[PDB]
Amino acid sequence: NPPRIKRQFRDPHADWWDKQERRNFGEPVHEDHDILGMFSPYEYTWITPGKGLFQIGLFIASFLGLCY
Amino acid sequence: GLQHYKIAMDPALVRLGSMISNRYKYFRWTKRTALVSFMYVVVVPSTIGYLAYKTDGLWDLRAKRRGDLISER
Amino acid sequence: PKIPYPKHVWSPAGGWYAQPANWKQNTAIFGLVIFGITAMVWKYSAEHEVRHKMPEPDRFYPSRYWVKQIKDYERAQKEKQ
Amino acid sequence: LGAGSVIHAVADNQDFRKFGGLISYLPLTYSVMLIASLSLVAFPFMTGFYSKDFILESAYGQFSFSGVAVYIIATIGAIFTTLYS
Amino acid sequence: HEIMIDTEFAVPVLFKLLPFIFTISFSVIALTLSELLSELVIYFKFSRFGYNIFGFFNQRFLIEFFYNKYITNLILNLGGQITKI
Amino acid sequence: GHNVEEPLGAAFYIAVGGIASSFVIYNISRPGPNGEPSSLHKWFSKISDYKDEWETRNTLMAAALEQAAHDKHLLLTAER
Amino acid sequence: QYDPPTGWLWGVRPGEKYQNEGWEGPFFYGFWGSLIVFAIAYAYKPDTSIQTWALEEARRRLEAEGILEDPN
Amino acid sequence: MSLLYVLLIIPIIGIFLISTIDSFYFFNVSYYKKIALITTILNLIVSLIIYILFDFSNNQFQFIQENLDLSFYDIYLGVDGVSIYFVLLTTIIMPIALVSNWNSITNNIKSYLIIMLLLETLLLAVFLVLDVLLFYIFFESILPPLFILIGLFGSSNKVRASFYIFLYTLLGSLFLLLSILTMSSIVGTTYFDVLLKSSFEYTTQLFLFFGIFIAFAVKTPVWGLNSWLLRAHVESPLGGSIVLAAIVLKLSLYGVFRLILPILPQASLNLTYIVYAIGAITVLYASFSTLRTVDVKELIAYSSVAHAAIYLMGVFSNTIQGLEGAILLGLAHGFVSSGLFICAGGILYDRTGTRLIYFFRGLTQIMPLFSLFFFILCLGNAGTPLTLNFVGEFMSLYGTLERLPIAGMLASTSIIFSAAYSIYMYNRIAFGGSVSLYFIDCFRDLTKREFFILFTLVSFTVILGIYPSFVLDGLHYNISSVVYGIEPNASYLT
Amino acid sequence: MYLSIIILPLLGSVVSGFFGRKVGVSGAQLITCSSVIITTILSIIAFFEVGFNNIPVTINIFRWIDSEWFIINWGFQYDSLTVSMLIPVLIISSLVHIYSISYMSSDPHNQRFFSYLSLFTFMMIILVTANNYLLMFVGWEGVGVCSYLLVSFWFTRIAANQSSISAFLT
Amino acid sequence: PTPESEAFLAKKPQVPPTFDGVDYEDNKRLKQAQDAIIREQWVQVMMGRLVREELSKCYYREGVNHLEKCGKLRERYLQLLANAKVKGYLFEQQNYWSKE
Amino acid sequence: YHPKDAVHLGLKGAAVVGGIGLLFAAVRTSLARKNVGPWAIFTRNGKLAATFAAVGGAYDFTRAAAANLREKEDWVNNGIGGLFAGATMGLTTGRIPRVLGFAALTGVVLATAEYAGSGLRGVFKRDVDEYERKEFLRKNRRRPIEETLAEIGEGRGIKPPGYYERRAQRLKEKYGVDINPVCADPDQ
Ligand SMILES: CCCCCCCCCCCCO[C@@H]1O[C@H](CO)[C@@H](O[C@H]2O[C@H](CO)[C@@H](O)[C@H](O)[C@H]2O)[C@H](O)[C@H]1O
Ligand SMILES: CCCCCCCCCCCCO[C@@H]1O[C@H](CO)[C@@H](O[C@H]2O[C@H](CO)[C@@H](O)[C@H](O)[C@H]2O)[C@H](O)[C@H]1O
Repeated sequence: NPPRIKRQFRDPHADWWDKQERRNFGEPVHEDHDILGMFSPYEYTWITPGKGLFQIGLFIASFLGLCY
Repeated sequence: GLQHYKIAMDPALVRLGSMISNRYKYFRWTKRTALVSFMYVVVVPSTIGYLAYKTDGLWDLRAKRRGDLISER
Repeated sequence: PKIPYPKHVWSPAGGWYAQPANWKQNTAIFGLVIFGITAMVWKYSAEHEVRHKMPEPDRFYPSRYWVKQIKDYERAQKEKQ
Repeated sequence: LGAGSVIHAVADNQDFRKFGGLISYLPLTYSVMLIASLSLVAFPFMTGFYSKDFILESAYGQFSFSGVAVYIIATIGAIFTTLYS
Repeated sequence: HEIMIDTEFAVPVLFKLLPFIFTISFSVIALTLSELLSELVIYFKFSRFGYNIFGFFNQRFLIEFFYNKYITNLILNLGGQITKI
Repeated sequence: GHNVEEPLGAAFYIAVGGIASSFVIYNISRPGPNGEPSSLHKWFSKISDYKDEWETRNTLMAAALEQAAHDKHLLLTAER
Repeated sequence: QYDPPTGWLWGVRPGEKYQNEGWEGPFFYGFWGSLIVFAIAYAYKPDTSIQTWALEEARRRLEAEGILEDPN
Repeated sequence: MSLLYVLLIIPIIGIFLISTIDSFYFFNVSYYKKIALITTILNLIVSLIIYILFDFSNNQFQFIQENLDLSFYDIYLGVDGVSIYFVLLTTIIMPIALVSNWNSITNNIKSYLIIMLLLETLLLAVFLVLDVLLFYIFFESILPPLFILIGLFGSSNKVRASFYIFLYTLLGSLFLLLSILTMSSIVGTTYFDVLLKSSFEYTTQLFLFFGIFIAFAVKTPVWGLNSWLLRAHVESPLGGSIVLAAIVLKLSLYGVFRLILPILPQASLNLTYIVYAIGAITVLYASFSTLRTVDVKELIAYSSVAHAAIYLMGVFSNTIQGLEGAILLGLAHGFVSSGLFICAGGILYDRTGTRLIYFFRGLTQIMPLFSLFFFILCLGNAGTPLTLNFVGEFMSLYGTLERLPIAGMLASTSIIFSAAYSIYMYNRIAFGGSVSLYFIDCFRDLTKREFFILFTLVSFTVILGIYPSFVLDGLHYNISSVVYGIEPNASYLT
Repeated sequence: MYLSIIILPLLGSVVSGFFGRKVGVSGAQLITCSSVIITTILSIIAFFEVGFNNIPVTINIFRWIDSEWFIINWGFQYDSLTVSMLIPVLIISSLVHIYSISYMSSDPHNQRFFSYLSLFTFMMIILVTANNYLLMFVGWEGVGVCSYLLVSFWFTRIAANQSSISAFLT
Repeated sequence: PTPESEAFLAKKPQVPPTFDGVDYEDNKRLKQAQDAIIREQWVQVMMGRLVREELSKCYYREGVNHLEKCGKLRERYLQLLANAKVKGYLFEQQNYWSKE
Repeated sequence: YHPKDAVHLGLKGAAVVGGIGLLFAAVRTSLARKNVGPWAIFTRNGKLAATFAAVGGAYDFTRAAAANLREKEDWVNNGIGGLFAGATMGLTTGRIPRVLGFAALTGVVLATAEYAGSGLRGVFKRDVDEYERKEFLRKNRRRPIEETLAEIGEGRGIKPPGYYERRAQRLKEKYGVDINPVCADPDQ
């Protein structure tokens, strides 16, 4: 089994046999191929999930502070 | 049967499907599989059944007006 | 630049860039068949619309010209003294 | 529709970072789009002034805490609206 | 519940008019920052405090990130667990 | 330009002829101002009358199958 | 400038015509024709719905009360 | 002779003619196919004649023949407003089942046609017989010809698939046999009119329920138990898959209006919470795993499990609305599941020879007509208004909620998750990129055969979704005799 | 008239969608646009007629769902709130069609686009003119289908596919 | 009252909607009992349908003043909504209940 | 009831069941294909006899114990002794899944055998007229309303005459609120 890495992270400029999905013809596929493809839920890489809970926590506190 | 059109059958994808169709031959009883096999089959349906038992005929909204109560029991 | 497309593909909505030569004649024919269906639907409404209030005798209300319930009222109201 | 015209007028590009000038090239679009932004911000005597600002004053009009809170909250919403416009 | 009479008479002129002042104040401020003093915003973007506040809003309160990862991808793995295990 | 023309097609006529046929048949089969059904309507209700013919046949069968319900108990529950 | 309309309907190339396979005969005359004849006859079928019956009585019960107006 | 026996004898006459024409001629197989299709047209013609003469508010069985020559096992054929539409669905479906698979069989064509003509007889019988032991006889005679319909005309995993349906359906049906045998011994017969009179003691009804439900949970099928369907409804030929899903799946839906609702009411009432828990789980677990299915035909089969749960919860609501919505959703699934097996197992598998969804993409670009019908079928499977499927779900869910409000709320998740699997499959095959690169050459769009069976099936779904009273008027009076209950000022009148 | 407002946007869509071959790109554009234009005048008239005279309009055509206690009609009611909603709906639909005669001028598929536009207008009319909550739900779902069909109009863009699934399931 | 239609004779129950004093082994009488209970319950629910249709017209006739002018129709409709449901006969067939 | 000495009875099963398994090991040695000797019955096939002894002793003891604990005699105890028997069955094979699987398979049989009645000996005879018993249950078509209410209960759409007045009482006793629905009509 290959690593479970989404093809959203592959290069959008390589010599892919299938440019739309970023795949070469006989390449091995992870068993989770259905949901690793270009038409699958997106991976957001702006911040780590732990830090986001903090920042959305800060917005909530300020909103409560304005309410108070 | 009928001859189909030419398909670039992918050696990779064919064996992926051949993996899935034959997958069950390799399932084993481990500590991990029992945990999932116990939660989905027993806990979650038992939990649903308990709520279904305790709320049976508990509430009726039919014709109920103000001054009357939704609870039937 | 117009996209290259396969010419063997048949599509009810034309496909790519499809305009026939006779399109004005086809368009005209479709206009009448629409206008005929709408006319049947209008005669239906005229005879099945239901109002509990009746329009004033003097204010603009072009429905008074085609709806039976209203027209029967004003015809009856046009009988007094 | 106004912002639809500016996207078409260039390359079907959509990014603000690569648009500039274009006030002389698109005289009608800017005015009409500024017709819209003046009412979007509810500039006095626009179509938005008679609706958007009545909710703000009717919010404070309902003399309750929740009414006052949403006045303050929606007022901040107004100021950031004027900002991105 | 009605508030029309109060909103017509009770509200003071300050809160009745306040959105106009804010719009006329921050508009000239925004034009000045966007054109006259085109350096303050970059200090903000390239401050670390502003680098984070900027990316919190550009990323839409991180809502999509959380839904897609915690809600949507949970359902796909639940479906996988039921199918495989 | 070109001169490849398009016939309106059979689908156009079946759809229009379908719409015409429904309105024509529906208007024909209406009962009327007050009662007075059509000759076809009088024919239809006549053929499928069965005023008591199902009730008379089902009553006999229920009686006999009740009777053999009793008779099978009697024969299968006899003293050894 | 618009291109000419095109396409092989049923995959029939512009030279030849659709060859009848066999099904077309009974499916178009028997299968569909049975449904049109069913639809035409369904109009004259009498209505034995429980509602048409229950409405006529239930109107007469309400007519005794002031709830519905009686013509007589 | 009765007119309900004419429905049975015509397919029997058709089997005789297919086997005795080659004796009047090396005759062509085309003439084998025409005879079988004409003879399923006649059954449809007769069945509509029966429907014109039906009486929509009669509480006696209709089209009965007085036998008065009693034996041990006698066929009694009656039609009722709760069974009429199941018969009509059978007779409309079986011609499309033949036309759908017209060029795809290619070998053993006589045997194929003789099995389907045999199947139509047995499935017509199961709705027409007036005994519960007679019901069981035909409910299980369909089992041998289906073992052979899959092993002769099935796909690669056909052998295991044919063993699964036969053995699961045999096992589950033998717990129903024990309960039928108990009812007959207590009452003396299994003729409907004598059973519905009789009221069993609570404990006996609690043990007849355990036995009729084991069977129907095996034959719904519920989630824990559906491993035969994911094999049989996929490895089978296209015509086999249409009958199995549209008609065979409903044998237990119509078998609850006969075997449970009128003769075991106290058990049905006190055990409903167990049914609803099972039904809620199969609405979720089946919906979750219909997302992750890489076989297109298997994805359609898994959809049927989630649909069947909604109608099973409707038939256990003790409400007039969930009972009629259950029949409507049974009919609705019949037309729509038929079309999606026609799309999956009969068009893509005809052109690609594969069912893996990895090879498909952007089929709208070269088959616009397939895309149009595939999307309408996919939206009915998603329970979208203007289709008969939406009405069946709305009324099924309402009764589930009025009876036990918590399970209906978990059943209503279907609204969200049926839409998620249906759109995701449609978007992956028709949309979702460009024409896939695994397609070495181009693929023709729909043939005139493929267009007109999809068009026929889609038309039934819409017109019945606009005017469901075409089916509701027959159901109201007859359904009104399987409800159990009283209201305080309306009961025990003087 | 009132039941003609409902029907015209529907009819134009049928011609443009299943008959785009026959009328062509221009033929579809005229019928789709003009049919929606006509509906807009009919609804300007209905505003003065219903609102400015306080005369609600009822029509009932046939049953949809007829079970005991549950009778939902294929019926419509024009009241003060109804006619207010139609005026923005029909003008903005009427003008966006005219706008689109030039915006989509280079697109390969105009008969499909203008069909979806007419179809969308029909569904908002159904949504705001129903008698009951359940026929309201036909337009509520109908506009949902029409949105998915138009966020995904260029179905060859995977981004467009993702956003249409998101519109649909949310 | 409205004249009783000809179609309203072949389906008019001839029997009181009860099971008291009804021999069950007499199938015709038992089936007619069953039919007599089904039709009373159905007339009761169609009585609500008609009152609800009148209420609807009263609502659109009076508009703002619906809250005062349509209450008698409201009262009748809300009584039928709890008094009438189609519950079948199966319970009444299998149980005997008396006033005492 | 009369308490029973669990340890005594438990040994009896060990000797009864183990005694039979000792005869099975005797078959194994007699059919041995080599010159294994007489004492091989206790060395080569001893584990065969031990597992019978283990299973027999667990079952009768655990059942007799569970009989004492619940102070009742019924089909249930034949279950508890059954599960503890299959539990001991799987202890030999050393696999955890077989411990649960054997116990489930073992205990479900023994409960099913008992609850269904003793079939393998003489089935219990009620000694009553079968024609009367069968005919009563065929013609017992109606029941007293009170009888059905006990099993199902009033409610869930079973609203017997007087349900509202009783419901008034039930709600008043529990919630403590007087029921007084609104007239919903401004006149009378
Ligand atoms: C769509 C399906 C809808 C039906 C299913 C859900 C129905 C839910 C009905 C809830 C209300 C039923 O009736 C309601 O009982 C709850 C019981 O806690 C009471 O709730 C109250 O209980 C206590 C008193 O005991 C109060 O102090 C407390 O403030 C509040 O929780 C309400 O006073 C009563 O009105
Ligand atoms: C309870 C039993 C099970 C129930 C299901 C019954 C299924 C019955 C299947 C149909 C009967 C057998 O069907 C029979 O198939 C054989 C296959 O060799 C056919 O026999 C023929 O097949 C092909 C057909 O082209 C010929 O080339 C070949 O020369 C000849 O043997 C018979 O013409 C057909 O009648």
